[PDB]
Amino acid sequence: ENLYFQGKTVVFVYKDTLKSYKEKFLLKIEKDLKNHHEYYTLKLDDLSEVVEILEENSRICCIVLDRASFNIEAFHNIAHLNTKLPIFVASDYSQSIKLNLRDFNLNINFLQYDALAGEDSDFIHKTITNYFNDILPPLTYELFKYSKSFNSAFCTPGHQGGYGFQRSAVGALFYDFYGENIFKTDLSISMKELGSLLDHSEAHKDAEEYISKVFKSDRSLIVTNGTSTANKIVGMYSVADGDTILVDRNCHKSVTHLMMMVDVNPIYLKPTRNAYGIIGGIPKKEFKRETIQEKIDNSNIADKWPEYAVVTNSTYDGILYNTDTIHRELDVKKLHFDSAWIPYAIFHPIYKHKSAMQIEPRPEHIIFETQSTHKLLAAFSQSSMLHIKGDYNEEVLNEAFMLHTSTSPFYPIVASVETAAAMMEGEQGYNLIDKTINLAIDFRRELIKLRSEANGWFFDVWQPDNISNKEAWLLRNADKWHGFKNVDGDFLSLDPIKITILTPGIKDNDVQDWGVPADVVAKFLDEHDIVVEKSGPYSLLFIFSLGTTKAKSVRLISVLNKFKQMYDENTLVEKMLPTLYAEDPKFYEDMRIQEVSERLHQYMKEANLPNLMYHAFNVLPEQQLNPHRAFQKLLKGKVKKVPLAELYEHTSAVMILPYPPGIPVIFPGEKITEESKVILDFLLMLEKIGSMLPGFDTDIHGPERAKDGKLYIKVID
Amino acid sequence: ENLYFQGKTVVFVYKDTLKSYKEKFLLKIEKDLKNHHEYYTLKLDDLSEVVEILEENSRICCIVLDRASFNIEAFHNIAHLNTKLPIFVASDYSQSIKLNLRDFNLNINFLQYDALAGEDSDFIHKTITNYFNDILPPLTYELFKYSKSFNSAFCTPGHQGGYGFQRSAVGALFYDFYGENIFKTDLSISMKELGSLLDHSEAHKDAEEYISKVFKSDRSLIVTNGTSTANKIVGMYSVADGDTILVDRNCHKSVTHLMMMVDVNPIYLKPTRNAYGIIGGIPKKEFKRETIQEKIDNSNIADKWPEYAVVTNSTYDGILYNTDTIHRELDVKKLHFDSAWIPYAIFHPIYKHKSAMQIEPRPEHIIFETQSTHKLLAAFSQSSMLHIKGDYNEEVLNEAFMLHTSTSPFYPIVASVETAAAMMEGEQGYNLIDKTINLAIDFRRELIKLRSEANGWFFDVWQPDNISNKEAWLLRNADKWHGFKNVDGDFLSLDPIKITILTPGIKDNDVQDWGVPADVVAKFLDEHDIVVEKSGPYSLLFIFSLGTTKAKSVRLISVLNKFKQMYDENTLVEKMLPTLYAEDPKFYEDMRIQEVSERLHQYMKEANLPNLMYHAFNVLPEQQLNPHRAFQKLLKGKVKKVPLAELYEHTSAVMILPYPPGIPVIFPGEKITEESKVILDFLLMLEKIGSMLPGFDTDIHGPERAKDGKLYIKVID
Amino acid sequence: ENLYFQGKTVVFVYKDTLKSYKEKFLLKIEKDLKNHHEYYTLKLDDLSEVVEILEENSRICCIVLDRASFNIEAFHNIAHLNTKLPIFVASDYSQSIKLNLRDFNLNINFLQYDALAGEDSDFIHKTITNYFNDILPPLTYELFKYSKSFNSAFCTPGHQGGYGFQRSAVGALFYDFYGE
Repeated sequence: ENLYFQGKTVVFVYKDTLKSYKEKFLLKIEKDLKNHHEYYTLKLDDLSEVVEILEENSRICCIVLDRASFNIEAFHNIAHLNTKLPIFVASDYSQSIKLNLRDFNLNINFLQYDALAGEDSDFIHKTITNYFNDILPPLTYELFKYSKSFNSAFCTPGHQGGYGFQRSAVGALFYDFYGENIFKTDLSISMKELGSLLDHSEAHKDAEEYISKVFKSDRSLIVTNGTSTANKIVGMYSVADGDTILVDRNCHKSVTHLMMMVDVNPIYLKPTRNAYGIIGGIPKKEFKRETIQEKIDNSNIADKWPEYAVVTNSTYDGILYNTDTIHRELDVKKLHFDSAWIPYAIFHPIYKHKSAMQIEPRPEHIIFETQSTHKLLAAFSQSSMLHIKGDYNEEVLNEAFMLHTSTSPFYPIVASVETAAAMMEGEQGYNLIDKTINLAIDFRRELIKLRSEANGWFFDVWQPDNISNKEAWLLRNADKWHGFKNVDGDFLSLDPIKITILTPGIKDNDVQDWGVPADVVAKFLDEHDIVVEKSGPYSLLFIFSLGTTKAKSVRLISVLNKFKQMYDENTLVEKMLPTLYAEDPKFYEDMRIQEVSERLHQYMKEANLPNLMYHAFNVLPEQQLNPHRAFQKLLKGKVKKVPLAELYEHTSAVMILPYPPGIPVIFPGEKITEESKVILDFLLMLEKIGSMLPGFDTDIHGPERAKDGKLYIKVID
Repeated sequence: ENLYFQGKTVVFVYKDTLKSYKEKFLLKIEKDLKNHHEYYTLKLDDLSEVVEILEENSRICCIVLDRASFNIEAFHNIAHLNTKLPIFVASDYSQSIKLNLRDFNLNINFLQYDALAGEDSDFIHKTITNYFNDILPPLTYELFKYSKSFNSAFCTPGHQGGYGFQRSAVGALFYDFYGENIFKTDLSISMKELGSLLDHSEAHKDAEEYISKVFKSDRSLIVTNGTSTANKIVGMYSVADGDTILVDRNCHKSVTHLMMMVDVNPIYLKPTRNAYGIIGGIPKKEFKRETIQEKIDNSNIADKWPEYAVVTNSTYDGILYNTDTIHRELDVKKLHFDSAWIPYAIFHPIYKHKSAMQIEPRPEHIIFETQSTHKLLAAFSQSSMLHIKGDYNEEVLNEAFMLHTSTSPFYPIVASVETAAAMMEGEQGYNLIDKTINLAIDFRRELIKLRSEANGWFFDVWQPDNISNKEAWLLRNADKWHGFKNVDGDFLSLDPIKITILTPGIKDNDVQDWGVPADVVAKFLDEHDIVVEKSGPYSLLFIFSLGTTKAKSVRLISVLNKFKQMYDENTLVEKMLPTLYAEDPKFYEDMRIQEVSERLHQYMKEANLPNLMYHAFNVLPEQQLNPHRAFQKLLKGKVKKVPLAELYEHTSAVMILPYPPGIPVIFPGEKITEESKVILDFLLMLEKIGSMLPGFDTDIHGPERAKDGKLYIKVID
Repeated sequence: ENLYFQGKTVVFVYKDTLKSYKEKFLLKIEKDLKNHHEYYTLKLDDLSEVVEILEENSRICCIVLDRASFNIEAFHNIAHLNTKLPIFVASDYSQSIKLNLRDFNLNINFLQYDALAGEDSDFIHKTITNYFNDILPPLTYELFKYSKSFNSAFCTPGHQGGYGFQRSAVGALFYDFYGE
């Protein structure tokens, strides 16, 4: 009923050179399907074409085939693509079934050639509208259905289903741009038929339970203000001010944000990295009981054994921890994986024992997985899931949920995250991830195959050498490709779908004589309309998601080796990078691409930046004061602003966040000493290097550029 | 360029009986406007019709009139409706201008009757597409423009502009339902052309500054997780754990939520109310220096004079404080109005000195106004503004902003709140509020005019007797209509647009012999598809917003006196309230509406509920422990669960929230004693009364209904 | 849903010599009602004609009238003929209600002259299909609904929903005569 695809197509596939009366039959119900309830139609010669189309277009919503075109193979493939898809086999009184389908569960019905044709046309339409109703998840379906009502409300939201946008001109332009339905599904608790999110009521409860069942979770919660909010919910549930928490040193901005409002003391788990500035794994040693007890003794406050653990898995650049090996070693009852970058983890075999929800909670221990559903699944931004496992307290976590969830949640986002769960439900999800995985691996192999053919220099991939078999490849001490120190046997895996491209300039995780900085590649990808996830000094991160077709990757390939063409060409910066040229044409007057690149590479070789960034994040500065209490001193006022140089031997009042590499260097309350001088040297270097060449800049969040230009940091008391 | 209204109409208005060659001229450019760039057209007889249409339809985007139809009046009225609206006056070489337009600034150009007609059609199209570009606010326009690009991205969000929803069927149904553009404008910071929200960069800054200028604010911040989040931002900026805060006792759920994670002690400002359970104003006395200093001495913890003040203005039911009179009396430097229910306040004269932003911050004192833009303007849910005033610290509030704002904000919501500012910009906003105000007053006057004619009983309005003049009427001690105690001269105003309907049953703010409970009216409004904002035991709240047409109010009128018709009819509960009847037809077998209603009224008269609710919220229970520390005890575990009866003499661990009236009764950490026995009596009464009649229920958030049904509350230690 | 009169007619009655933009409004939703879900339309000059027609034809299933043509008498008579019959009054931002209707229980909704016309056309269609569902008695409605299912039965009666009449010629003539 009025809820269906945009391009509703029904695929007629009967073998060409049918009988005359069977052709008239299938065409009568084709016209009938068109002229009643506005369908679209394809005609094909065999079912093999349909399975091709289904892997690209999913707005086909029925298959009616003459029995001649019946194919055992296609039905096996259609089975593994869409079990609910309506199928119709038209046959006369002559032929019985193929036995393969006894077991196979498709939505097959059988028509007989006869007088009644428009009857079948109505029969087909019904089983289609059933298919359309029976594919939305509960709350989404409920929400969508409500939209079609006409309610005449005197309540919130104030736009009251769109009527408020119509009164003004700019309102009308906004309304038309975004579409009727987004406003008609913008409801509040004042429309009681859906219940509440914070209450987990009629519709919402059904949605929350659905998601939990889908992700193999004991209990799941939907969050409409990003994983940043989900992380804080977990914390304020697990942690009361006073006890100690175990923190991944390479954690999200939001982890610190949580620490900053509860009087809690962290010990950080020292992770590895390479000269590229790629986040590595926390070695197993750090998780051991003895390492924890010792680090507690050495911390300043350090109440006792941590009640709370937060480890980011996977890393931004796609390294995966074995979650089984971690839980075996971590005797912390509230341990929380920040799995923002792997909501798909639980749906593919290659991630066996690499997602939180895969482990059985140890007796009276609680597991938390926070996932950013929008980050790598199909959902609206700000939409996130909170999966928990084991014995838990609804009475108190509901309050922790209420602490951060708004009282007027935006229902389309609620629907969107539930719908993303329904996308992953069943072997539907497996194929969805399998595609993006196979595509990524193809891009990896296709790029090194180009490196072989390539003359002179060429790009490279941050991956093992042998990637023949399709797995999340395991890092090994032996191989120097990852550039990490002391990695354990069978602990770290590489996520195939996260492709890090490497530009010449890093030999043995240190500086290089000749190179080509990544910044001059990123800009060239930007000139040719390509958006990169992250750009290192010599690396480049592309994330192949379920929204990445092979065509996109061919575009990426073609522009990439074109950059080499135009760089070996040594074309003018004007003709090659017009945006960079336009920033200062006086400076780039007759400059060519090689001059610009080599001058940037020279200044990094002169600054000795790679191993500076190495030793900067490989030391951990003396923690003087609780991040919470450091922020509190900002409020209370006891803090003074002194230049970056004078940060030495003082206690930082705010977080410092340099780009590159886009990683917290120091948290609020920590202090730099002789031991941790490395980080301040790296910072002061970023200043000089960030100025020199126009168009290539540096940023450090936390300090303040004054009138005089000098950058002061606020230090405590 | 490809950004325009849906029904782009251009109004031709030339006086009937034109000249033959002038007729053909205007028609040649009408056809040209239709067949090129797909315009729609109206023809009218005089400009007076146009001003009528413009006040109902704002997708007319040009007016081309023959000079005969020129009207001095209409052009003054069109001026006060849309100055940017393109106007075209076609005239021959015969007539000079009317002088009125010297002052008036319309978008008038002048055409001359001649050969070149299609030229003018192109000239008209340009000045229209200029109008379409020049009405969106900066970030919204920038966001909308980006949608039209084709970027081939390998970044977040994972749906990558919608391409991820296409791979699956349920994805496609979700994608089609909501529309292409909502996904193409779902961006991240990874597309650097817009900058960041938390950074307040190129596009965002322009939007943030625009809003601040629009609402007459020193500095404004946009919030994408509701005012609930905005409130917490304000708090964690203004408050460090240890000092005391001044709280409106009738505050939002979110105010407490803020208190629960900062170690802060509140003193509550006792507000008034009536038997109906309508939230009243805090009397001026409570704000005085002596009342504050005294209540501090009397509190348990009470560090010192509060650094932070939070008062909710307006009330849920539309009572307004004089913000000037408050700031004069409250020597608290960080004072924060929770103006969720009045984002429109600053745009209409009747709210003079009733909004925060209207007062000059006292030297070194900071003012905060948090507004729920979605609550009573045209914006998406979760969208809220944070307006501040005076000397402030960006370096620290940026951290407070970052503490609660997600790292991946949903850009359409960002755009939506900025667009809502642009809707209010200029006298555009004045007329928008003036309409909803005049409509409200009309509904009020027409309803009491119906009460006069009405036979026997009828509804009433919670308003003064004399409402002849169009003002925010001021409450007076003398008049018994508001039922409040000790109201000050010129302190409390009634917001016209918030209509509270009253059903018989409350005589002199106490019980009544005969009545008709509001619940049996709400259900009847629900049966007839009408959504109420809030329902009291004998009241009903309709909020007339800018999304409320007169047709809605006539629908509301017609169903209302129909309820009286069917109640005086004494129709069967089956035929009158089928949903209620269906819940238990065994019980309502042959019951009529009067029996059901009178039995409910009798049980409230027997329970003595109205004055029970009165004395419940008019006492304030002994605060035993900080709300923060009470919640912390849940985490730490020191808490036991005992039934509601046994809450007496114990310290509550969680907030209790009864419906009715939908107001916090006790906060975490407070304790009931003999003095505050009233509230627990009211609670235990709500149990008995909530059971008895089927379909009419009661709810109390905070306790827990067990297996046996009995409701335990968790009490501390 | 697919259960309705044969001649589904919707009576537009707006006073001749309407305003130009109000004429286009009611006609835009008249065409919209025709071309989507196949309605039939009458145009009349006053409501007095409608009460005449209702006492002869009961396949009119909605009345959408401009507020000019509002009539106190006809609404009292329509009340005593069909309380459930959908009524729609289109009016601009100018006029409040006549008090007679306070007591009278019709199926009146109110439209406002504005941009959104096809929206109202969808709003009208919904309140009509509600009227069509809400007039059959329980068992009749249940029986009628079942007919629209496709069940593939192996039970009694032996004709199994008509399929048995199709196999023979005389069967087909009997089936066609009496109807699916």
